[PDB]
Amino acid sequence: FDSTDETPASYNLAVRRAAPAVVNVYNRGLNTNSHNQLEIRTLGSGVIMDQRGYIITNKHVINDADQIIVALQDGRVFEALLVGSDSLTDLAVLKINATGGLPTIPINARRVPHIGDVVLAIGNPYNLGQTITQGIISATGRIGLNPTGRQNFLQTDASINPGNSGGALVNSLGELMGINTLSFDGETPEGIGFAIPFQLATKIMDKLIRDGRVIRGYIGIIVVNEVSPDGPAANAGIQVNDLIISVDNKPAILETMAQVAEIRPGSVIPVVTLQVTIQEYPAT
Amino acid sequence: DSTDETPASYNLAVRRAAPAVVNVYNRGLNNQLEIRTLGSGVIMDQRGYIITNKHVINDADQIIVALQDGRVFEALLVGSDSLTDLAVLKINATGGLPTIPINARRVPHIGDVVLAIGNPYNLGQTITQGIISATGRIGLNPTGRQNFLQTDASINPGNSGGALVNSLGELMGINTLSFDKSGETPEGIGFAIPFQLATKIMDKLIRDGRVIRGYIGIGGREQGIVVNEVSPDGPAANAGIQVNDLIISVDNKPAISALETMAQVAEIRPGSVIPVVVMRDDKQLTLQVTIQEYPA
Amino acid sequence: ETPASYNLAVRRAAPAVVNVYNRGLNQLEIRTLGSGVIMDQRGYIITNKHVINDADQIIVALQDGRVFEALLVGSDSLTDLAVLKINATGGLPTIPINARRVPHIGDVVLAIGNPYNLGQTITQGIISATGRIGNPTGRQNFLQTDASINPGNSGGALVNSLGELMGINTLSFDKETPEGIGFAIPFQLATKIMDKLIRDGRVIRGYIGIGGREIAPQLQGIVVNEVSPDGPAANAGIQVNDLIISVDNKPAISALETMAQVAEIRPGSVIPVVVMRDDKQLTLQVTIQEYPAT
Repeated sequence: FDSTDETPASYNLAVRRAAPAVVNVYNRGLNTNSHNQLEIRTLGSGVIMDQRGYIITNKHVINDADQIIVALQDGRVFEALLVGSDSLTDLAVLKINATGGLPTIPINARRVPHIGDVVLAIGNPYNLGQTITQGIISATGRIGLNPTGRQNFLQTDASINPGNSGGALVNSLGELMGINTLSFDGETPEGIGFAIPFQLATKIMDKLIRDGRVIRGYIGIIVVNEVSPDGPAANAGIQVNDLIISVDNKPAILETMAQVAEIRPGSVIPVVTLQVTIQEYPAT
Repeated sequence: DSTDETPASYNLAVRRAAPAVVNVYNRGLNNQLEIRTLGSGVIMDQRGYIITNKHVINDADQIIVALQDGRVFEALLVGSDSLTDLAVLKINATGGLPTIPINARRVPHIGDVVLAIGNPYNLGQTITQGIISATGRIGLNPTGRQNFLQTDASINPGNSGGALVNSLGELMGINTLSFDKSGETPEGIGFAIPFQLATKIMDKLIRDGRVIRGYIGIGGREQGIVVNEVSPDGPAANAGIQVNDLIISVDNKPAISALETMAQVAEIRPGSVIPVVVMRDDKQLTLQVTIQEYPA
Repeated sequence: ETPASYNLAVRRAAPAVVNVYNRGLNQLEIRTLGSGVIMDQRGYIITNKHVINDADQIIVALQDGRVFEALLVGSDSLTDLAVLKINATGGLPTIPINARRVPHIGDVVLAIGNPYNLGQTITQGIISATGRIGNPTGRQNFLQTDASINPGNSGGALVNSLGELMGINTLSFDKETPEGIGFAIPFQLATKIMDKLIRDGRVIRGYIGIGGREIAPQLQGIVVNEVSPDGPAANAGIQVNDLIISVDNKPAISALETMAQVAEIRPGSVIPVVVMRDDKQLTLQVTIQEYPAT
């Protein structure tokens, strides 16, 4: 046989498209226990989401950093500014100030990820250097390890390790599917990892870039059991034991809270007819 | 503009097969039903016959079965086979059921892409991907001639009794065992019961409340097969076979390997009369033995 | 309608991957086992050195049933490679090899070996990275892969979907439990070392006695950090902190590229070496030695 003319099956195309835009993130801290030497306390990855130099990573990668270093595959190194974070989704946004343009992750807003889709994880596991691993989408809408939390996760069996956090999960076309965030863990679980779906990542990134934080609408309270003191809920004369069937002209069928969360603070909305003005929820 | 291109996917396989893979819940009283174990199962036919692993349903006071579509049933145990670790369940369903695509013509090849479908850690239905790594594996234990398919598709607690399928959604096997022994954390080594073998065991369980195999009362090692032990009052004992004599062939089939022979004896229906050539004192003798059913 | 499959690569390459057994008398007990690859018809086999170290007897078993006693042709601990030789009256399967093929990150690969002595196993993954060190020796230059690798895969093949040899599975990252991080020796390096081992019984390497590292972009070249005492470099008067700009009439652009060039130089050769000391170009003459024994 002669295989010189033949062509090896490969996802190199997806790699050439996406990899240049995935970065190594280093959380550096002053060792105040010793002699203030600068040490890496956490490392992870990030994704360059647009030419202006806005980068997505996990909040847990950059927590407690005294300094955040971003390294590109082309060799460039930057001090990164923390634009904002959001602990509810474990997302964070960084900004780098490169004069020269920079590569961006391919993003197809119309693409719907499907269970069974081939995916590639791109990150800096154990600081070995950028590493590409292959798996499939194993499941969708998972919510992750922690019970509830109102989180929607893609599950994947692409091998994921400390250092992958904040990095890209893409398909065979190089399109961003999600941000790798979490590995499931007497046995040791094999091939169970979680990513924030890209639709959600882009949504939170835009909010963080705009307000420096994620502003969520708040009600202050489907049967009611507790009404927050002096909250938008308490107002409009809402009662303990009160019952609600509709909100903002929608069926009260978790779904309600995701709906209210997007609602801008200041807007007024009828319920049961009690009239409530939505206000900003303070997470701290 | 990748916008008009098509992503590599195994979604097709998932759509065909996944609806037919179920969550199996083992309840044990202590007046309240409590999950003592959980695993997966595959709907084989429209009747509502389901395949799972025995270890999953062992000592279950009540067996609940849950479908991806939302329906929940209480299953009854048709039968279970200790050797192959298989068990069959029955649920009385209305409006019919989804079933696992089966192709008896399909010969699994090493290198074929496969998907494992199951309920790892009760997370919910999970799909993982790998290939067929080998076939005919004895598994973790040399004994038992398991004839497992080996795969590097990720298998975890909760995958037991669940389906392994190819890129066409066709059942390749039943996920059963993971390699966990050294220290060393083994990576990508799991075992499935091949679908052909799994079908046979099922039918024999639906027909009889058990699996009937041929017994010949012999314990031997590997050309010929030495007889280390001769089960007392067994088929071979009655035939007068002695310890330390070499067996050349059984039922007109040469005994090159001990594993293949013990597989052949199981197949022979109890009561069958067969030839058994042996070498004793450098002599050849063809005895006549009557097969009996393998003791409980 | 045919299932997606890499069986072709399996049917092409797997026959040429053998089970390798290292035995010693604690009579003969198996002290280690791994895999190996049949490279050419003459019966030369490649494997890792750490698989066949301190073997009283080396057994090689093929997938077609044949079993041989292997002769140890040579080994090289710097690259952890070793060559076996078996004598077969019948023809031998050989590993498919394409010298022109350039491995790319993202290429689908199969690992073929004998993990835990279960029998020949095939696992699937991709090429995760290239040019990976480890190992400060800087003499291994691994391909990284996520095809499941376990004890027993060592010495076995990493091939692409065409059955073409990509590399020799050598290492598993062990530093929680790391998942999907294994390393293989690239076939180009494997072949180079094989032919050398077969030819000389060992890998004959030139040596200058210097610990050096290229700088980031001042003249470019290799900075001398250490100077092995009584080594060729020390004798010729090279010092720590001078910059090597040329070695044997070739530009010193890359520490790795130069180190590969020094290795090719026959011991005893007297070569020009141009360095930078105090912004002055100096030309020193070193006599190459053979690389020190492990």
